[PDB]
Amino acid sequence: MILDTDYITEDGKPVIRIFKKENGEFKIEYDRTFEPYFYALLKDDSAIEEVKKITAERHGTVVTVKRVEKVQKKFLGRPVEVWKLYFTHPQDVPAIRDRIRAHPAVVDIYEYDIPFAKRYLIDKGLIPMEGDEELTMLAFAIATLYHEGEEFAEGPILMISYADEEGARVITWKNVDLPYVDVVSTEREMIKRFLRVVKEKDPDVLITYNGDNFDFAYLKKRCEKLGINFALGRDGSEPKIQRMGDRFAVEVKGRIHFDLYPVIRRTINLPTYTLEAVYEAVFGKPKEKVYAEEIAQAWETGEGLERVARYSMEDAKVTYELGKEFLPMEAQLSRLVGQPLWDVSRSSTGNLVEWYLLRKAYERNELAPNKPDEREYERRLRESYAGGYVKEPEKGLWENIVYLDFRSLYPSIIITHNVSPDTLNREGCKEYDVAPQVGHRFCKDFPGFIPSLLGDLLEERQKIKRKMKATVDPLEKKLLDYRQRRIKILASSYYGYYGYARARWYCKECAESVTAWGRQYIETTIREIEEKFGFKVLYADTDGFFATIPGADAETVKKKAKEFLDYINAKLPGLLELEYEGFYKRGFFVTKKKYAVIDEEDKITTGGLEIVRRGWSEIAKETQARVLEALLKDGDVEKAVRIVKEVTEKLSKYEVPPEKLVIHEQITRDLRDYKATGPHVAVAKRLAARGVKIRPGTVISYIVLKGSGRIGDRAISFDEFDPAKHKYDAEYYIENQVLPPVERILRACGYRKEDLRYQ
DNA sequence: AAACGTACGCAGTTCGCG
DNA sequence: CGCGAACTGCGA
Ligand SMILES: [Mg+2]
Ligand SMILES: [Mg+2]
Ligand SMILES: [Mg+2]
Repeated sequence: MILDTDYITEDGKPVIRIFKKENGEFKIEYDRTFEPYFYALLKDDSAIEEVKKITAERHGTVVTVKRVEKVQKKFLGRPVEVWKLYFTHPQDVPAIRDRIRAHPAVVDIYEYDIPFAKRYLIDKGLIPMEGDEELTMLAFAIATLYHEGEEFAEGPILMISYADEEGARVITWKNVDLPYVDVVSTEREMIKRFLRVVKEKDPDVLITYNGDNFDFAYLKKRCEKLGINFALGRDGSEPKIQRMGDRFAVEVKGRIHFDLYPVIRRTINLPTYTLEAVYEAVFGKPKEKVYAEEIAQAWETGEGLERVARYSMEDAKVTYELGKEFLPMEAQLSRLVGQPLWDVSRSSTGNLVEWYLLRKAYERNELAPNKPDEREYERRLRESYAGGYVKEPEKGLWENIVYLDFRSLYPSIIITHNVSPDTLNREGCKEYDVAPQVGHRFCKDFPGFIPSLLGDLLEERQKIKRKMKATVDPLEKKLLDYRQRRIKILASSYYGYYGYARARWYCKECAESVTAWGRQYIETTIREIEEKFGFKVLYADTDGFFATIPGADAETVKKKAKEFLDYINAKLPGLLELEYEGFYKRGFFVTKKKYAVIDEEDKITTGGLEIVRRGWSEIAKETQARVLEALLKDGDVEKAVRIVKEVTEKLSKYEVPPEKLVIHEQITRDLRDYKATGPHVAVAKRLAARGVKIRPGTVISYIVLKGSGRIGDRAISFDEFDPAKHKYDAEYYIENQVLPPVERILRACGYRKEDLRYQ
């Protein structure tokens, strides 16, 4: 099984390395024969002899064209004749390609920015993660000593914990009396012991949580200070940091560093993505969180450190368990895309589409379109198109609601109507499908490049979706649900890829065609259910809608809904299929993209509400949640009015714990690039002024105090909050935090909400 | 050296214009 | 002095 591929430079020549595990053995296969290349379209063949004399300089190396071959390929299906230019080293290509394109007889160049390792897997037809090979895994976490105003990793690592099938242990240089704790003398021994443990266990996969941005960068910095050669790799190398556009990733050569944070972030919708929230949201049991302040106090004073070591141990234990669960879903994602798990687990949805498209293009001998230059990239940003149809919600608290939606609206449209840039206005075509409103004709004679691949993706999703219900294990069922939904969004992002400014197969016409068809199909379904079946659509959004029969019983809504599905699915063509994905006792819809419904098992599902959004205090979230139960479950708005009256009373009488009045907002840039003043920006600019390190990603946890000025003037960080000297702004938390979210809810159900607050 | 799939949409905070 | 407008963060 192919784990990963890279290349090294041996005497000026690139050597591909294929890190494999076959028959329980780690293997490095070498390939000194693969040559980097890219293509060039020529005005005349005669120029090839003038082009191959073009040279360039690298880092003291004279880069020359090694070999050329004329090849016939297809560009968007139409045949084209390009010249394939070979080079010695892959870094020759970035050094020489602009000079080659600058030649007057060179129309354009192609496939010049493909990474050497990824190009190798594509051109050799190799697929990582294939085979039933079992992978050894070892998770690890670190616990550090931090103080405000300190540089990154200025203080030492206090604990290194690790966990596998043998159990979870903790290495630390203070005597903590626990059976799973190994005590050494200094931080240097603690690190060198952990390095020995990884060397002795030799795991194929190293699992972390945010190790790409914390655990590895911290270990790296501490290793340079203490002079430790952190030879984690199976080739003796140290962990290598890699820039991925905006943030950083860490690779360990020979192994797979599995950072669960990017994987979980895009697999589960959570308000926050702490390890405790993620663990509880998956396995059902809570996890205690120990913050850095209590860790520092326990270490410095020496009191209460067993609690810290148990948090460090749990950190490693639950990271290994989560890694066991989500490795299969990511291994399949690596097989589907055709790139190593390390890249697929962290890559953007954009490159997940493009890396598969590039592989399939090479299979069909399709010349890949380039990424746009600066002028075209900005032009694509300046252009947009109509999207999903959103209906203004019908006001009121409704009963006996069904939610119907398409199984995969946009991927259904792409395949059914052959939406593809190679089929767009393809002249000479016997039959086309024209999109409504936008009027783009799409050839139907041959399956388009992208539609020909979207089908297999959907067949995967339904293959996992069928195993989903057929698995009675709640854990394995929740995971297949996670995994089949990942494929749903992957296939849907193919439509969005058509509008991605950096997309090789960019097709604005394809994108707005898919949405125009989706708008026509969603409106047809709404119109049909209202005139032919007497339903009232209460809310609609892009791919689905809520509806009911006013004044009808629950049984006759379910029956007429199933009847309507038979009528509309026979009317709907191709792969378009409307689904029955829920009946709900009650529900309301406050605004576009903001709703709340409750099923027949009293389970409340919501969308777009302040409960799951950052920037609202817990006292606001908790009150809205309790108001949701009184309305959706009990149908008692007077209880909902009583709840908000109690909360506002406790706020006025200062009987609410200030821990519930903390607002969490994230800093998204350098504090200098802020055009406006805000509460969370004002605290960040004041903490940075006193020494605290603020950077893009820093969440500001603040609380608004009773004082003067704007809200930002009254806000302070919560760590600086002293209940003895500071009186929180009760009027703010009443009028600005608790009242607004429930006011809109009661107004949406048809209630004036008069005098919700206390006195 | 790759680099954020898309449009649609709400809403808190600030603050200058009639 | 209310009322958008800009800025800001993020949620099928
Ligand atoms: Mg790599
Ligand atoms: Mg655009
Ligand atoms: Mg049908």
